Amino acid sequence: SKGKLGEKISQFKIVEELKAKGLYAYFRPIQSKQDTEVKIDGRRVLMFGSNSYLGLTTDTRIIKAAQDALEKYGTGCAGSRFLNGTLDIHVELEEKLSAYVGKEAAILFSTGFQSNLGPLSCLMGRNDYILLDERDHASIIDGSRLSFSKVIKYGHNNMEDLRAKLSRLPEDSAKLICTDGIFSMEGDIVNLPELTSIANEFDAAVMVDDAHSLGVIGHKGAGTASHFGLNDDVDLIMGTFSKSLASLGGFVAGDADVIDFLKHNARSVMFSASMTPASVASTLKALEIIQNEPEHIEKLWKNTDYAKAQLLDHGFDLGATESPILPIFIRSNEKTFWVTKMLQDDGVFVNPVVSPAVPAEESLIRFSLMATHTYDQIDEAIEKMVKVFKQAEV
Amino acid sequence: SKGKLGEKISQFKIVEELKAKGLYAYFRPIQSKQDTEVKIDGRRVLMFGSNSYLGLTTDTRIIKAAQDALEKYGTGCAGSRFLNGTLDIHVELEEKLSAYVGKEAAILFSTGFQSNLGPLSCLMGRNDYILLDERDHASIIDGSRLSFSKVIKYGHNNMEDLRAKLSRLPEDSAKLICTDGIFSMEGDIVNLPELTSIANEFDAAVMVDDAHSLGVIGHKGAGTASHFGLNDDVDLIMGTFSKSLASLGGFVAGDADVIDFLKHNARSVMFSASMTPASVASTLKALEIIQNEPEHIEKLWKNTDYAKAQLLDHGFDLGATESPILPIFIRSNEKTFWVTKMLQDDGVFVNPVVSPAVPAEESLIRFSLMATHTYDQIDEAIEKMVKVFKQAEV
Ligand SMILES: Cc1ncc(COP(=O)(O)O)c(CN[C@@H](CO)C(=O)O)c1O
Ligand SMILES: Cc1ncc(COP(=O)(O)O)c(CN[C@@H](CO)C(=O)O)c1O
Repeated sequence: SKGKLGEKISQFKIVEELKAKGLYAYFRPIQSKQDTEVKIDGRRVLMFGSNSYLGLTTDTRIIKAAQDALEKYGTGCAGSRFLNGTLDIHVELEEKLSAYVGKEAAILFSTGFQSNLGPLSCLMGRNDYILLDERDHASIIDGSRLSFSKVIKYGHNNMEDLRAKLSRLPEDSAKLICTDGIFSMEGDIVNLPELTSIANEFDAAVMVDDAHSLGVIGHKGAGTASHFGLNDDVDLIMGTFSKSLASLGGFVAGDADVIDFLKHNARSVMFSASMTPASVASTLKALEIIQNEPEHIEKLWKNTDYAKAQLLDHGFDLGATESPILPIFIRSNEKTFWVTKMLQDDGVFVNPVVSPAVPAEESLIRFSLMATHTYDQIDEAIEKMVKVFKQAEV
Repeated sequence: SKGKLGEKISQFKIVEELKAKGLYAYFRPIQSKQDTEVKIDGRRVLMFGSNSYLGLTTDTRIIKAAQDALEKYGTGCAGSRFLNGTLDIHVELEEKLSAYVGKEAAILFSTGFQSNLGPLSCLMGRNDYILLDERDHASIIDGSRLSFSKVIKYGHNNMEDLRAKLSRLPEDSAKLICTDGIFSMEGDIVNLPELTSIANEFDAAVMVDDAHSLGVIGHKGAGTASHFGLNDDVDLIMGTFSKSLASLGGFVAGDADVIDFLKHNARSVMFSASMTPASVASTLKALEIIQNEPEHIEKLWKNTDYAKAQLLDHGFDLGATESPILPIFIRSNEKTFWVTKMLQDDGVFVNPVVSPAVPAEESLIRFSLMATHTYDQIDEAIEKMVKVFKQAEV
């Protein structure tokens, strides 16, 4: 019955207002492969809103690996990994990820999101604590809320705040710090050296979420711990397959006893169907390519360095990024929506960040690079972005 | 750092004990398609532990649809639906599901699990209530814990307990009842007529989780509301693609305003990458097949009716199932583990249910039918199950 439910949703007007004003640009229906250009409503649009940092969703080798796994294994495993849903190829990918990130063991999840839910819900319990960077990804916050622990946020990359908060806690309790590696909104990197120094002082476990780091930073893309040389000071390395690795799913890697505990105790792996064979095989093949072919990462960073320089040169105001995510400040929600739609209508796809996710005054568009972008494409997008910012009067 | 973390996991011994005793049968690595027989360690094993109720993960049409979507769209969409991760085929599948279950609108999630997290986390808030059947799926409990509401469990299919609990609540609050349609442990069906009668009395929203109902009950498999004729008294119909529909993902369908609210407010859709093209296309093609070819559902039920009769005839003690899930009581955890492994070693795959998920005295194995099972296969499995139950002295 719907009386009260109708009242709950009644105040949510922003989408109808966007649509009525002709500004709506969420759920844009793409008609083609995710690529440097996509087709929307039959037209070509430059894609600067993706997470496919290495451009690999179109790699024919990866497509063929996925198609071959469909031929061999079918369309789905129809059960949790725990029961009837494990394949030899899941175990192969676990072994290969473990080797890549330098850990004993790994457990796959059917999404990145569920990869965070798993360890955050089941390791810290009553009388324990989880310490979260305040800008951590929503899946981290949610995973932590599924624990029976006390969840404490600390100031973004604020090591004094982290230390202070840890200091106040009872000695006779377990603690686990979870942080994004690269934070996607502003594209900045966690201060992992200090964070791990503090963790070691207070015997706190460390978990890093490398969604946006894998295939981006670290040796041959192996992530944030790798980037800093701090493999031995990070207990759990979490990643996703939906970004550089061009697929769907994620994993948590760590010590075999911890991973064994997780795979038998995390609700998000015991009570959710396993990754499809196609996604296992595309992740396996992408992981090979990222390591074997250094040009992908190199070109991603050439593009990043070029675009960033070109944006700064044109007088855009960028956030403190250290990654291929280039946040461009606009500082007005209305303007952010207008710019986003005007760019769409002129063939450029960027992602808006607006209230209530951030304050109006920090609203921005996020311009992300892929290895497969050309300098010409970047130049066209920036040309158009200059014109639109003027039309919008930013 | 790992001192306290090591202590947290130190008491979890059951897996090492199972392994050391040669009883361990979780995460069994399958080497073939999910089918009525699977290959494990090079040997053939009858599969009676699956959720693929219609046997469709091996359907060449569905495989080819998935392979063709890989060719056209690549291996992944590399973003949330909200941003750059929507395809025309996602929208097509939403429209087709909406039509199938008789609702205005639907929103896809990349897993069934996340499909429950979405609406349960974001519709009821502070000062509201979610009422859950105590045997609801873990994803429902978790989704509800992600809300800012008060979560109340009621006794399993206990309409008096539901009514009483609703009665005590403030009038000036929203309420939402969420139930599994078919409950998978015992295979029983919710008392949706009474539940909806109560909901209507207290103006509570109703959400049904049809993971195990779609492709099983209802007209042409359209689920629990369909089975009872109660489409108009159920606000939200949730389903998964990982069972009958032979894929990965799920959906929530309902009124367009509610669905519009969800797709912009549920963290599990805004902050998680979209379904892979292959899984969209396999779900689309399976949904066509389920409707167009009535033989699948018919044969599933012929098998169910045959197996159930054959088990009862051999003196097995079954749970109160109304579905293709046949729970077979053993009532000893040790025996449940032994039986499970002995059957595995003799070429029969069943799923154990043990403490702490249930009391020792209600421990059981779950024997699930698929449309593609033959009577000969059922007979072989039951023959073997008689021998093992004797060897184990149940
Ligand atoms: C009633 C119900 N609701 C939701 C889900 C979650 O769906 P998913 O497995 O597609 O994520 C399941 C999963 N059920 C299986 C895994 O697919 C399990 O082993 O629990 C379910 O049974
Ligand atoms: C740091 C971090 N950790 C975890 C996840 C979840 O991974 P998933 O999208 O593969 O489920 C994301 C998702 N990030 C994207 C969707 O892929 C988003 O729009 O939020 C992430 O950025």
